[PDB]
Amino acid sequence: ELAKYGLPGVAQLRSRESYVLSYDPRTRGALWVLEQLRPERLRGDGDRSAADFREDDSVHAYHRATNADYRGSGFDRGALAAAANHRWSQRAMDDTFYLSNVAPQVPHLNQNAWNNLERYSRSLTRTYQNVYVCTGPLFLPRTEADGKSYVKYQVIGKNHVAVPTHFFKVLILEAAGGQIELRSYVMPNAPVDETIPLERFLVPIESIERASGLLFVPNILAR
Amino acid sequence: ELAKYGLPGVAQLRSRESYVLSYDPRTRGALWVLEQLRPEADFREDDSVHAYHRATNADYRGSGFDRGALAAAANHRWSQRAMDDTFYLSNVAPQVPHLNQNAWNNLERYSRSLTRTYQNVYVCTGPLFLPRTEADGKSYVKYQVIGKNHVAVPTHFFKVLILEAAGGQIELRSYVMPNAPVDETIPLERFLVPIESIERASGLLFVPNILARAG
Ligand SMILES: [Mg+2]
Ligand SMILES: [Mg+2]
Repeated sequence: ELAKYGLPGVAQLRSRESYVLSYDPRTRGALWVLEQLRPERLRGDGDRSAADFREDDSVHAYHRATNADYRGSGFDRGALAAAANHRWSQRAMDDTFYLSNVAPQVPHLNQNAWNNLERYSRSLTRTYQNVYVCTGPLFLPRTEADGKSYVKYQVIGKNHVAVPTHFFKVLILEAAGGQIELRSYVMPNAPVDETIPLERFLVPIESIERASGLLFVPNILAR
Repeated sequence: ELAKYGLPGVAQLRSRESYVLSYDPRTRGALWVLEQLRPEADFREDDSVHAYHRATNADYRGSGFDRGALAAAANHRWSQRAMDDTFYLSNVAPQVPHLNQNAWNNLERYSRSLTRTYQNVYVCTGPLFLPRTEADGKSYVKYQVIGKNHVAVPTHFFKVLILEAAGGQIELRSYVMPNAPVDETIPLERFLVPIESIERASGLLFVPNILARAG
């Protein structure tokens, strides 16, 4: 019936203590990572980073990023579900150090503008009933001098781990009386001036949905 | 429950009369298409795909690429409905015209001829996006996207033949061709590659019910 020998590839969801992700074996990185932030989550007893980055043995070795892929690349191991979101448990924080939760990030971005966006996201748990965060890579085309449009991204290491051109982050913010808002950001995988205000990187959710292949607003509007 | 507001992206399988496929909404193209070759329309956009992520005829028009069907129309003469389903653009990738009409057409005809010889013939076809090293020493994936909807142009295509011989023995024959004007006098056997190289590059693991493959 064509399934006799099984199908050649299906969605790879991974549920960890601190997040759920969907994994793309072609790029060797997550398609998206989903977290729920709340205030009890952000205060410690996790907050030992005595965790090291670890390859994800639940991913077939053909399609698995390793620490050796990153070494000498010039890229940081940039965690999509952030370690500091998950001080509420050591297991929760350790799970953020799986390389399936990680993408090659320009070090300036990882340390400054993206870190600021992560801190801002946590600060909103003081305001909203619930804060959900969906984070992931983008591979965005550009028009080159021949007039044609191309996607171009570096791959690093023997395992050809894809370097995203950009990153997105979608915030779902729950306030009282059933209010639901969506705020969504894109930054380039590049040094980003840390003194640029974060709301300059707001984009409409439709542009992220079109570019990423994902759908956000139908699921949320369904409640 | 983390997944309160659903999940932003799932596997997208589509069953048709003539094939099963898995659809990648980021590239706006199939990840793989699976069909059975048995001895015994115009192109339409696929309304089962969200419009944000759906290739259209306008995406191909004036692009210089042919609408290359992954499951080939000539595989599914056994039914009007089966052949019609090959003209959904979800079954289609941008193909260099010369490739579509000559060497990849010959590969498709050759695959059909194996139904003479084997008890069953299944075929898994799809795109590849293969990196290359540039003058700066670094390796890049680079591919054209065409149309308003940015339909990805594969750098290569793969075809895996799953050949069922006597005794239930399964033989795997794996081919890759560049998305380029391939010299059609080159014997098809020159495009054979080890299936592991396709699995590594594509993210796919073929025939996973075969826990221990032939030899
Ligand atoms: Mg981080
Ligand atoms: Mg056709």
